[PDB]
Parts: sequence; structure tokens; C-alpha cells
Amino acid sequence: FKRLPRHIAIIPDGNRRWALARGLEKHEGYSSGIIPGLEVYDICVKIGIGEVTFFGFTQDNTKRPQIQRKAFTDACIKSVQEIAKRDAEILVVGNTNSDIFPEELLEYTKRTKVGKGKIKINFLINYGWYWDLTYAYDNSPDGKKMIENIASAEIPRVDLLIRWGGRCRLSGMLPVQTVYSDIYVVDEMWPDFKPEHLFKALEFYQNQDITLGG
Amino acid sequence: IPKFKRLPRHIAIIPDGNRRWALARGLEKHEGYSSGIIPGLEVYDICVKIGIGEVTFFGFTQDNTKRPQIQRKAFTDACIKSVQEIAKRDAEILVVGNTNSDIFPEELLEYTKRTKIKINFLINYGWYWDLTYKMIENIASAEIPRVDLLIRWGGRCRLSGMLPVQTVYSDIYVVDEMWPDFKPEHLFKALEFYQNQ
Ligand SMILES: CCCCCCCCCCCCCCCC(=O)O
Ligand SMILES: C=C(C)CCOP(=O)(O)OP(=O)(O)O
Repeated sequence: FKRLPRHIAIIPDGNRRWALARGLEKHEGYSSGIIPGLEVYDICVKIGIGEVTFFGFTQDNTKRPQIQRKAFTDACIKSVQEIAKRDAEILVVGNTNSDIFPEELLEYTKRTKVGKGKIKINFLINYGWYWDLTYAYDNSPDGKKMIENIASAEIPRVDLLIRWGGRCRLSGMLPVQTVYSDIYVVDEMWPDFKPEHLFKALEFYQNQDITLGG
Repeated sequence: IPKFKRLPRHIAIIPDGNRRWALARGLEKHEGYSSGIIPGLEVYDICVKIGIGEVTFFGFTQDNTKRPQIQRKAFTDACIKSVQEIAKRDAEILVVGNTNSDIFPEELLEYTKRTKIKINFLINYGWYWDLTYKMIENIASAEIPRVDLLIRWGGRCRLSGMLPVQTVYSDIYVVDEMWPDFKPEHLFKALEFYQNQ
């Protein structure tokens, strides 16, 4: 590739529809979401992508049935643990002042180098856009302070956002970082991840006309 | 005009593609914007006809003002004309953007409080200006409600810093044709996409 995004955001959606289409229960797709994340990680390391942010689950996601919440929470926990067994600088962002936040992930709420490091991997866990923006409007000297102090301030601008499951929407992922993100939608559900999904998203990105500005 | 089961309460419009449209016709980059005015009129007419409650037009942003002077005059004049032409019609008009600047057209200052379908224009708007303006109720764009469907002409799939608060859950529909090549079926196809969610 001629041009590569510095930072890729991943919305690994489609897990419940994927399960249903296979004659499984809605809650049973999320565990088939783990290996795909691993492949996105391996391809990203291989091409030398600097940063990937995975949309794990939101505060909004937690109003779902308990059976689904346990399943997507456990799949998020396992994904982080599995990337932690690899070569990554891991960070987890989300509301830690809540029962819903998995204790297992508290040790990743400050960027943690694992193995040989290099690539930055972020997870949004018990994340919410409103929580993110208001975090700053606690006790900030000024407006110029607020944006530097959003809960996600450590996560830089997203160049390319890739969403599985055929919906073209952000679902409140990082409103500040996504203002100029090029958005690529994969029609396949996340558990049907294929490398060509990512290769096609990267071609889309490199095909953008850079004369056109923001 | 087809009939629809579901309709968005609020549609955002990013009328992009004006410069590429001009270039493909052998015109100068700045010379497409004026061909953007009638399309806005047609989106307004179709929206009134189906009884869409609110439409927000992306006019121009603080970022857009770092483009050449020849382009800035041309998009600023086309925005001014578009507001004036919707004002000649049956509409509750609001203009949001940074009025504390030379760049903000004096002609539009009278529309920076709602008059009397609701039609909003972003004029010298900036996402950073918007948020740094309790907080969430007091963003510069607080009057503009959540966007249900955002339609962008000119083939790019991105928000270009349009209303980060209101667009968090917006379904986004991209028309490949440039804005001056607007066709009614662009909007109809966007509305079918919306109802099929
Ligand atoms: C106000 C609606 C019709 C106006 C007619 C055309 C002039 C408006 C300017 C077009 C550019 C707006 C979108 C640019 C998006 C971007 O910055 O990438
Ligand atoms: C990652 C999340 C939150 C799911 C994305 O879909 P939405 O969040 O837009 O889904 P609904 O609001 O329609 O449930």
C-alpha cells in the first residue's frame, strides 16, 4: 500500500445476527468475535499500522439482556488477555467507576507494554460518548483544557474506521477522534471476518483524493 | 415520489462534490458552488412534501475558510443565496456558527435566532468551537436535535466535523454523484435505506 492510516478504529458488529443465521442463540456469536480481532491485530502488525482501537462495548450496550452482556463482556476480557499474550502497547478506556467494568481489565487502564510492543491497541470497555465528553467538564481551567482532558484524550484522531455488520453509523465511538474519519462498512458480520475485508478497507483509504481537504 | 413506512425526524445534508463537478465540466474549481443552490431548493421541496420535520444543511466550516479566497467567496455567496431562497419559502430558519468573526456573512446574522419544516444551516461552524462553547445542553449547536439520517454527496464517507454530538447514532448514506448532480432519486434511495434499518 502507498498510503496507510496512522490509526484504525474497529466496530466489530454483527455477532447476534451471525449467531441467529447459524441457528444459534443471539448471545452465542460474541465468542466467535475473539479470533477475528487476533487476525486484525496480526495483519496490522505485519503492515506496521501504528494504532488500532477496538470498540468493545458501551454503557448503552449494558441495557441489553444479561445473557448477552455476560457473553460480550467475557469475549472482550478474552480478546484483551489474548492481545496481552502478544507484542502490543495495550490501553483500555471506559467508566471504571461502575460494577459493570470488568476487574480483569483494570490493570490495562494505563498503557501496558506486552512482549516486544511497538503497535498501540486500544479497547473501549464500558465506554460512552457522553461520559467521554463530560469527563473534561468536571473541573477544567478552560475550553482549550476540556478537549485535552476528555476521558479518551490518550487516543488520537482516527484516520480509518471499519464497521462489520453492514450498518453505516458510529454508535457513539469517540466523537472527537472521528470528526474526519473515512468510514468503510463491511456487509459481513464480524465473526465472518476475512483478511480481504481489511485489505479492501485499506485500498479505500489509500484511494482517497488528498487534494480535497477535510 | 414513493410512499414510506418510516421517515427520519431530522435529516443532515452534506452537499459536497462542487469542485470536482466543476473540474469534470472543464470549469474552474470555484465555479461549481453556484450550481449547488437549486439542489438545496429541491431537497427542501421534497422534504416539505413528505413532511420531514427538520433538515440541517452543512454550509461551510471554519476549516473550509483555509481554502483559496476565490473558492471561499464562491461557497460563501452560494450559502447566502441558499438561505435567502429558503427564507422566500415556508420554513423556520436557523443559522449556527461563529458570528464572532469577519468571515461570518452579515446578511445571515438575522437568522442566528429561529424565525416562526425546521431548516438549519451551518455557516462558519467548527466542531471544536461548538463543543468548547450543563455543558451538553449549552454546546453552540444545542438548538439542533439528534440527526437520524445524514446524506453526503460527492462519494466520501465521513462527517467532516459536522455536529459530533448530534451524529453519534446517525445512519449515513453516501451518494457517489457530486452535489450539483443531485437527483430526487438520491434522496428517495437515502429514505429507503433509512426505513430498511
Ligand atoms: C447550503 C446548501 C447548499 C449550498 C450550495 C453549495 C455551497 C455549500 C458549500 C459546499 C461544501 C460543504 C461541504 C464540505 C464538506 C467538507 O468540508 O469536506
Ligand atoms: C456497539 C454498539 C452500541 C452497537 C451498534 O449499534 P447501535 O448502538 O447503533 O444499536 P441500537 O442503538 O440500534 O441498539
